[PDB]
Amino acid sequence: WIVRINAACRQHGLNYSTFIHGLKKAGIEVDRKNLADLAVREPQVFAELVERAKAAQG
Amino acid sequence: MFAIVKTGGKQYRVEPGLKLRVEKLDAEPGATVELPVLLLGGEKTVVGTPVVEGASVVAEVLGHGRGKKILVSKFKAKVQYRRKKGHRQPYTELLIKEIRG
Amino acid sequence: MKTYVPKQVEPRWVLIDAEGKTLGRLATKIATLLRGKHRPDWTPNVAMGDFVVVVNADKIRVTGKKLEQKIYTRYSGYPGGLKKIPLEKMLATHPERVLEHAVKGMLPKGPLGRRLFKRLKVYAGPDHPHQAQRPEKL
RNA sequence: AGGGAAAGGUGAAAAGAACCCCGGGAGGGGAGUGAAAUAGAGCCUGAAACCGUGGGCUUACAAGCAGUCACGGCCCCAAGGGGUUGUGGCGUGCCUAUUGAAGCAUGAGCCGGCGACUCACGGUCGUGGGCGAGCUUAAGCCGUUGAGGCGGAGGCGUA
RNA sequence: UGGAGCCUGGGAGUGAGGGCGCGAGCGAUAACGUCCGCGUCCGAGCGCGGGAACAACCGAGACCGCCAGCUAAGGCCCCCAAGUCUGGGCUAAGUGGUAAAGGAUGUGGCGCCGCGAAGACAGCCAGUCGAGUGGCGCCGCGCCGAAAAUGAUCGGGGCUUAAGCCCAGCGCCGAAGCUGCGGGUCUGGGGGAUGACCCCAGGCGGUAGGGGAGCGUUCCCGAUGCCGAUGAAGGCCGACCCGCGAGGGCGGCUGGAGGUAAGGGAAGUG
RNA sequence: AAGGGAUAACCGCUGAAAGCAUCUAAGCGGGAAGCCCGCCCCAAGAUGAGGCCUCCCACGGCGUCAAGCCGGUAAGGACCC
Repeated sequence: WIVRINAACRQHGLNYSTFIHGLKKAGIEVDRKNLADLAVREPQVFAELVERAKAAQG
Repeated sequence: MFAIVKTGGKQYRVEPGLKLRVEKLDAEPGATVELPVLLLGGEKTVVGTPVVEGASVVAEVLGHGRGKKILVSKFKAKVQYRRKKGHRQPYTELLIKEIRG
Repeated sequence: MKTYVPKQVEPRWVLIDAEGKTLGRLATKIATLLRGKHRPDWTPNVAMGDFVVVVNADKIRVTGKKLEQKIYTRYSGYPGGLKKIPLEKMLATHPERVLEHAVKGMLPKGPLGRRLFKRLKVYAGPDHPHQAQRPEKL
């Protein structure tokens, strides 16, 4: 889960370390590394989550 | 539509009508639960906090059931220590009814 | 269930050449490509990395004073069968070898590890004598 | 002088396979007896090691206490199972003996069967009952023929 | 209020210890050496994470299950999960990647002393020359001193404004530890129509041993009975059902005459 | 062994840090029966299985349609002697 999340979110600018910290502050106790298969099905919606994440991050 | 509900200490991706198993609920035989525990949709909802305020997913309970048996068995050498135990985790099956967020 | 799992997609090819670059600092990323570790199909048991062609080998920068000082080694199973050959002499003849050795070491060591080392094509160049694609990365 | 084994079993009944066929014979193949002949004669049942034939999966750039977890392919009844194993993760045999053993320390080729905390009489705690300031009989005698009675010599206890 | 304590009694094993830290003796301020003393871990936690590999160094005391979440030591360039993350310095030996007396204008940072228009510190008659010159002494990092026997290597590749060393800062990865959800068993506590069923809270690594529950084998009473050729015992198969487990049912083929409940009793009992 | 290239101790050029001097700190030359290649031998299972010369080519009959198909060929190759 982690190896491919990293691959996917590294494809938008940032890295895994950063992405998870973001979500933490962003208040989305969600992804559940399991359920970041969103990266493969519906990357539309992954993209959204990355925005929220870098929202709390920069 | 989509939806990412939470039950049994774990999370899942549900849709109009299917389900698998999920852990004993204290839920009587043929009745109906709402799993207000719910994040995300198929129109890009997300969740300002953990939960999306006005949101839920309806499902109907089909019944309970014990899993396939697993043998847990321990051994330590040069010591005559061996142990055999038989294990079966219980579950419940749902039927997803609709996603009203 | 959640087996995210791939289905076989068409393998991509790539051309690259940091002819002006520090090897190791090059070879690292090459390998990360030879495994599908950049793409979120990643599946550890299968081989869906990129095919990789590297033009213009030799030319590579090597830090510090690593000529005569970096020594390469081969032992035949015989008495006194040790060979010690320094970096200078490897570029001098068989420089395609240098970047090859360096990537080998960064690849896993199973059968699948040898399969990926075959996906890596190295030419002291330029001119990579096979044309049928190559989305060059810089 | 002395030591000293192994080895039991067709079927209710021999009705124990005339006759034909291949073979020197031994064996078989038809036929026939029988409820049954993988009950056909060191013949009831016929387990395991061990040796064959046929079929599915699988292997000639690999590397191992031989398995396990995960994907993936093929093969057989169906949204689930069973068989097999390509790749990937993880993994120092059992027993004994020892401060310490995968150990290059002991034992064991493999399978089956035999194989080691008992009984008597005292003793001492515990415990389920009987009767209690008392409780209890031994040898024997009378009955039963898988019936129980009687018998206070004695013994423990009451300083 | 603790798997604390004290009193009386039944059952033991042990009486060969080992490493580490600290305090002494012996030894040579030698030994995986040896003697005692205080503590720990292995023993019995060769179960799990870190340490390349490795009983006792660091992290941590493993009832079971989950394709959930947070951490610990140690880690985040690839092999290998996570920063080629940010800001300031040092080092050019691959030091790092394991050695001393003693040597050296290696470097970088501090010194406080000579004496410089009685303008020689370095150079050719002292005039020109027109300025920085020497002197020990501290601190950081490195250099020589450095020769052993099968093929080499910091675990490997490979690293030089670092992937080394020093000092800050934020973030992630990471165990069988801690949370989340479900289940078991044992205690304690609640109900108290004691229901042996519902609710709550703790405990459950384990060698020598102590204690508690069960399962199965042979035989006896139950028996002048009950099952049995419409198939006993035994044998061969199963992905099914019930038990935590030893086990017990169910079904199909084989076998051809024996088998024996509920509840109890003996022992040539695994 | 000739021979060609790179080196060890060691011998030099040019040259500052440090107006002098210094083989060195940027550079450049000499220099061993030793190192590399050269001589002789093995070698494409070098699963990274190489290259050059010459030859032989037809579907003839059937499945999840190029053998995973059986039976005759071709250039060739075995068997027996």
